Amino acid sequence: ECISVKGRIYSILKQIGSGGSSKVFQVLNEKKQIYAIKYVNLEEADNQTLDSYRNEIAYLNKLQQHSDKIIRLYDYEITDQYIYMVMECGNIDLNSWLKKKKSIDPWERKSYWKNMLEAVHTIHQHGIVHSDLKPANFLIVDGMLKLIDFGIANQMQPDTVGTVNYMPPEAIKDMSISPKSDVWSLGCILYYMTYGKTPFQQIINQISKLHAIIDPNHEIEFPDIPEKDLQDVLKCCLKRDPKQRISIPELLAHPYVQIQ
Ligand SMILES: COc1cc(C(=O)N2CCOCC2)ccc1Nc1nc(NC2CCCCC2)c2c(C#N)c[nH]c2n1
Repeated sequence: ECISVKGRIYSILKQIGSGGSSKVFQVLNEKKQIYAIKYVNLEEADNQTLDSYRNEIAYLNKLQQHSDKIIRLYDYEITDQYIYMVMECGNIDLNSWLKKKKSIDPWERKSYWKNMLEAVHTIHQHGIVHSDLKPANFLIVDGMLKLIDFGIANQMQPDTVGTVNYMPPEAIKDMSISPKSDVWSLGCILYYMTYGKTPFQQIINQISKLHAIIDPNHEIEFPDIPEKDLQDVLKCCLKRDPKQRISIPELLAHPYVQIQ
């Protein structure tokens, strides 16, 4: 199996992921260099689905000028039937990597944290609130974390369901949402990265897992730990009132990010 894209040919190693009309492949260029290739079959997709993807490509194209914690987009080809995006290939996504791990280097957790803050900070500066952040949105490449999805396009699942653990409260209470909402979801990823579980992984019953998230008089537990700065970061990310929740520019000024 192969794929030509704006001139070049690529051997399809394997298929990383699926979703709707999309597929992601690990591939090699003619020079045994490795890459990822996203394929969208446009054959039918409502002009909402269509415009979703055009918006992703544009932002991905603009944003990578501003931060190397966004995935690279090396080249692309668009027509009425298909899309091909040639991107830098990750070693793996945070979600899969997390679930294999338990030995979680604290120096590495800290560094992945700044990684995610820079990425999300970058999209916030160009007016995007992802508002569905989760570990599967981050790729480990070069011992670094890089954001992939921007929340605009249909995200994908791995290939051999997804969660609600990372939902911000004001997301729920909104069905009768700011940059603050990504702060929540980043908190859940850090919480998970420190305590080895997300806040409400507890409640396995979804229709009420949601309750806990919405509920003020329901306390998330914060076991004391050596890094109490890290404890404090989780404490200010996971505040249910977005107005009282810490901002990204504040997070980048917090001792946990800035000392040692
Ligand atoms: C070596 O390659 C990868 C392997 C794995 C992996 O270990 N497994 C096993 C478990 O099941 C999933 C695959 C994960 C991500 C890899 N690298 C990668 N993945 C990308 N997308 C996937 C991310 C996560 C969900 C499915 C799509 C994109 C992308 C886009 N879009 C641009 N560059 C990308 N690089």
